[PDB]
Amino acid sequence: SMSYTWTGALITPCAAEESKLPHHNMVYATTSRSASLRQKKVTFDRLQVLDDHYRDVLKEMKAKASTVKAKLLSIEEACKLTPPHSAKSKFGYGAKDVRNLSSRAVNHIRSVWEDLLEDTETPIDTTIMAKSEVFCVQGRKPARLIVFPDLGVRVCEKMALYDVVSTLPQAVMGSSYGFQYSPKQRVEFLVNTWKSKKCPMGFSYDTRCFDSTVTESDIRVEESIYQCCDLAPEARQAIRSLTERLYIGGPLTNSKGQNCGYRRCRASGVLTTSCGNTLTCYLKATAACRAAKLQDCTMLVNGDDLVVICESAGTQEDAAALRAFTEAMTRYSAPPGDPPQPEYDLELITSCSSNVSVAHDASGKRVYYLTRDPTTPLARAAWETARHTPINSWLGNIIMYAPTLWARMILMTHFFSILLAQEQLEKALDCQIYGACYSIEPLDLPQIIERLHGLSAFTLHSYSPGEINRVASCLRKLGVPPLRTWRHRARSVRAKLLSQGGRAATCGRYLFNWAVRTKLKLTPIPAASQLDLSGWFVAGYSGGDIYHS
Ligand SMILES: COc1ccc2c(c1)C=C1Cn3c-2c(C2CCCCC2)c2ccc(cc23)C(=O)NS(=O)(=O)N(C)CCCCN(C)C1=O
Repeated sequence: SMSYTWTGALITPCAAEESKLPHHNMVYATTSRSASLRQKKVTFDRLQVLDDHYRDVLKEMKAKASTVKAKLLSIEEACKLTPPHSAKSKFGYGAKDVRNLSSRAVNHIRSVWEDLLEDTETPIDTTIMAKSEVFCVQGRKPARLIVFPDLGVRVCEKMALYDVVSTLPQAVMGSSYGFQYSPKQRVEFLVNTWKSKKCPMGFSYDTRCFDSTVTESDIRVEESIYQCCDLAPEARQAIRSLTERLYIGGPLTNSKGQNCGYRRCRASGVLTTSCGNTLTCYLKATAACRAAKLQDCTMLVNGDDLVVICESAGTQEDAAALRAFTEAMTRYSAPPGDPPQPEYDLELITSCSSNVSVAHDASGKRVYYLTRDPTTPLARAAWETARHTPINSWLGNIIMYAPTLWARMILMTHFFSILLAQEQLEKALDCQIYGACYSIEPLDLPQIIERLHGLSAFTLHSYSPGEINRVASCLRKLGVPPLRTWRHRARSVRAKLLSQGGRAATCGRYLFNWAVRTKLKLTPIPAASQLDLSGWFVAGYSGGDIYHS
């Protein structure tokens, strides 16, 4: 079974494509012009051999799934989960019509749903497009490819599966399900799991082109888990029909409506992508841990992103065991890109593109937090400054990386400076968190941050020398002014925000307290504990077309 087959029709754009900004020669956005390069990478044969460990784990997973009772969402509910700028239907209505419950949209959606009950076999058409993502040069990344069904189908997926994909992974995987954690909760789990071992070893495992390694068997095993839920009859049939007609594979159509080929692996743009990937990664890895005889494994899975922390049995012993792990994973159809390295320092493990590092609070107590190399964040921030973007990655990065030296010194200072200069401070902006779109007001940051990271996110200091160097290195490389310039700029943004009063004075006070030396005594913000953040860190939805507001 080939992950893809191709006809020769191009992966076409549907609108003009900018590759560069209008050191800025280092930043680029991917385009359909590099799609052939990606097609080559993601196209291969999958050989899969299942063993007893795999089957044991699956049954364990299904017994936990069998506690779940999932609800069918109403049309209205599913419509309201649709992002305002979601791709329009080929049937002559758009996302705004869906959210408005326009007659044509609803009647098409109802027709798609009935067709899932009435047709159990006919492959559902999908669109394949090159994704536009910004990066900094190293070699140069080709465009990722996105594969998604029509809008009417996506609304139907929600109806059948939103509650399942939102509830089941935690039911099945418990503390291992990564998307239930805010960054502080994630860091807490990572450090506690590290501290709980007598002699800890840990590694990240990077599967090469995970979506393509996902087999038809994998996707039906996934369905077998969903089917353990108590389901409405129509939900059960829709899940079965969606599985056979969409999830396992189908025809690929370009933006010009030409047939590009055929898919027999995971679609990146379906509701079940994150959940499916998570369950599948967790299944294979847990089995592989047993095959390798890894002792007292604790794992954390976020889709295809995997970290395992375990008991060390000695250096040479662990190496041997990682190799057994990787061989088992490979048998399961998940060979690695980079071979995995055993790690005896928690900070040296990168997972969800992040590592643990340490700073100190105002009292000088150690505080663990999550950080990353800031190159991509800053590149995307630069792009977003210059060109209009719907999804503001800078706002997501400030939220998720609030405690970091770079998020605070550069990102807050820069964007608050711009918002101040355009008087667009209260203006709500979309951003993605674990794949779900969120509309957020910049002036609401300080409360959001206390509730996600604690008050210590405003008082961290005495950062790691290695973290310090990575940030300063990054700035010189990208031509960004050094931290001393950002401290001068923070002081100016701070004074202005304070003088605005209201929610601006709050931002100024809490967000830029680091910039001044005679510091202010920060104490809990009232509206922070009162903030409703339900459904924020509940599940992953990359590619699932989900909007929360
Ligand atoms: C590889 O992709 C990147 C990454 C970073 C930058 C850029 C491209 C584009 C850049 C450099 N740059 C960049 C940023 C980023 C920092 C993070 C937030 C987005 C902007 C600057 C911020 C201030 C400044 C300059 C910043 C800044 O104030 N620079 S400056 O010396 O005072 N100068 C007077 C302003 C020039 C504007 C920057 N510029 C032309 C760039 O090409």
